[PDB]
Amino acid sequence: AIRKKLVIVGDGACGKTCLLIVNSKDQFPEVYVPTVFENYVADIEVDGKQVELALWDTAGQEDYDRLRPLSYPDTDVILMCFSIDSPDSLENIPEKWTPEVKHFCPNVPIILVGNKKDLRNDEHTRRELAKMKQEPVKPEEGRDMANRIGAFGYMECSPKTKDGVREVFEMATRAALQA
Ligand SMILES: Nc1nc2c(ncn2[C@@H]2O[C@H](COP(=O)(O)OP(=O)(O)O)[C@@H](O)[C@H]2O)c(=O)[nH]1
Ligand SMILES: [Mg+2]
Repeated sequence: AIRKKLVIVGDGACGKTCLLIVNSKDQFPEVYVPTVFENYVADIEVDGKQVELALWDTAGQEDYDRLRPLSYPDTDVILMCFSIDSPDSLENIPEKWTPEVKHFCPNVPIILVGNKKDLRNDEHTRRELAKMKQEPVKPEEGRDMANRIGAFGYMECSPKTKDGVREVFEMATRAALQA
């Protein structure tokens, strides 16, 4: 079986840990974990061959900036996340996450992931953003950002509803196999 390492990065509260949990497990207890602290793998078949993906979670808050690069050695694919309910998290993609990953993971493919797709049409989300004259991220803004940062692709998903999640890991596997 082919062995590849995936790392997930992005602002806090954007759904990173949930994305890793929903694709790897059938049940998760009632506990909040900042990062997956157990060895989670994704077993994916692509083009008629079996790939095993080690999934490495990170903490996006600034207090962790100094220790986060311990997760980067020998990465084969990056999932770089923002949340569709947070325009601020999208702004941090070119400003923080892109230069950090390009430094520690040179030439490693990046999948830009717009998480929490279910909140784009959520009434409560729309009201909370609207009160500050904001709105959910539009798909065209994510495509534009993937062009700006040189990502391998842009995908949207919801760890909550599961929509789009399998496709994220399949494209990440395809990307990891190119090099
Ligand atoms: N509505 C919605 N909430 C989500 C989704 N994914 C995660 N969440 C919630 O967002 C919060 C943060 O998720 P988490 O995975 O801990 O984010 P992380 O800080 O990036 O690891 C939690 O309350 C999750 O239950 C989603 O697709 N839709
Ligand atoms: Mg987390």
